[PDB]
Amino acid sequence: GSSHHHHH
Amino acid sequence: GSSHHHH
Amino acid sequence: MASKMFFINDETPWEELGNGIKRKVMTWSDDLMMVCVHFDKGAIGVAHKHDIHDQIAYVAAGSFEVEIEGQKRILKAGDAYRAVKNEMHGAVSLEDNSILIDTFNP
Amino acid sequence: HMASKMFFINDETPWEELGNGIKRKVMTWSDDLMMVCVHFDKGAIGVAHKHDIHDQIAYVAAGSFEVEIEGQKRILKAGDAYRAVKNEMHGAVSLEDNSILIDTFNP
Ligand code: NI
Ligand code: NI
Repeated sequence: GSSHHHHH
Repeated sequence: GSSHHHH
Repeated sequence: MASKMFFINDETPWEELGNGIKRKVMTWSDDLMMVCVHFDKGAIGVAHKHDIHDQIAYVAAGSFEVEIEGQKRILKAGDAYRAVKNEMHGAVSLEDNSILIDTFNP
Repeated sequence: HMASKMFFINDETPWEELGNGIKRKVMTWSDDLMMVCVHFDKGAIGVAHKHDIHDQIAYVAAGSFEVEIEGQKRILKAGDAYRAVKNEMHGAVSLEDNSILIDTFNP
């Protein structure tokens, strides 16, 4: 994304 | 798309 | 033209489509495409369906009545809608300078 | 386990706090496409990363960002967008409160 975070 | 046109 | 790493909206002209609708192809890759679609009040995105791809659209500005397979909601800036392949979808702009950011996998 | 939405109504959907000035909403998706709203306070950092197997295109819905892709850097404001294809490092830094990126990608 536009941040490092993934969405489990 | 949101209209019926394509490219 | 070549696809853009950076799309700068105010540096990019509109492509006029007729009947109160104009657009900008923003950027794309092999797998994704993004398009800015601008509507006058009352401009109609005629109901249609795509055989082989999906579409998700973000309401960037203004508002729309969106109909998807006979279900109909009024969407305003910040809202979004999904039309998967073979789903009929269309949009009617409810005010000037209404904008949908369409994303799809062509 | 939540089902994807035909209609995403923003003001009816809460934020997921991510910490460090960032929050998000997963908006909707299909098998082939996903759209997420990411909201940044001033100075919040989208740490630079890459995706091995998918592309990303992001729309600036509000506010402004410095965006760096494979060493190229531009200030983007509402209305702008950027592309990061698979394996391209990309990151962002919010320049103002209430800056929002609408991320699209092929999940
Ligand atoms: Ni990313
Ligand atoms: Ni369509």
